[PDB]
Amino acid sequence: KGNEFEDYCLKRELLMGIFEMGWEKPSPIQEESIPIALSGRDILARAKNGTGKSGAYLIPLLERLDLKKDNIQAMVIVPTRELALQVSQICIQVSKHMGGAKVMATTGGTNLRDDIMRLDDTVHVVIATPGRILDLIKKGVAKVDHVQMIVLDEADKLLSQDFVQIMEDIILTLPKNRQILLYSATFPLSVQKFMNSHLEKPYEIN
Ligand SMILES: [Zn+2]
Repeated sequence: KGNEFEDYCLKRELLMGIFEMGWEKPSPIQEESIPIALSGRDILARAKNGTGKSGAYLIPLLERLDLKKDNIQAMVIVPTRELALQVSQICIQVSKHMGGAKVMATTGGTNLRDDIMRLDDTVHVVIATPGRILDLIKKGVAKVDHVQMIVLDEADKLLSQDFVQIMEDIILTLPKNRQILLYSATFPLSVQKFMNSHLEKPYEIN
């Protein structure tokens, strides 16, 4: 076994959401990564650009949430507002039966003012573009002292010269031992460096 969703120790309410996406059986990326991410181990995974592997990290991300705590517990970083919305919609659909999971997308698109206000209400999962979330963190609006997991989706684009420093600053505000799941089409030096610096005994997937 190990190629079926119910073989991964997932909440029944979460399984319902998964299947309602049309995901009957786990893809190879979800099969290899879900059990490992669930165990808490850092991951570096090769995957094509797009929302293809969204489920691979959204499922363990959602499974780990404790909806009894109203603090932001997970973060997903993406390079564009477009991907942020696609991933957020999927996340909202998959967690629809979990009983109150709150997702929030915040990027250069949505005006800052409204997002500040929105962060006054409970938010469990923040999906965002580099600059916007760093801004919200520095302003003290996005409290991330409970972030237990952070995902870098398209790490090569997020670690380009224009964002690398912003990513570095983000990581610095999170709890020291936060779980890091990294997904990227390519593994340039910039990704290798960031990985050596912050990931702990990461499980790799080519
Ligand atoms: Zn339903």
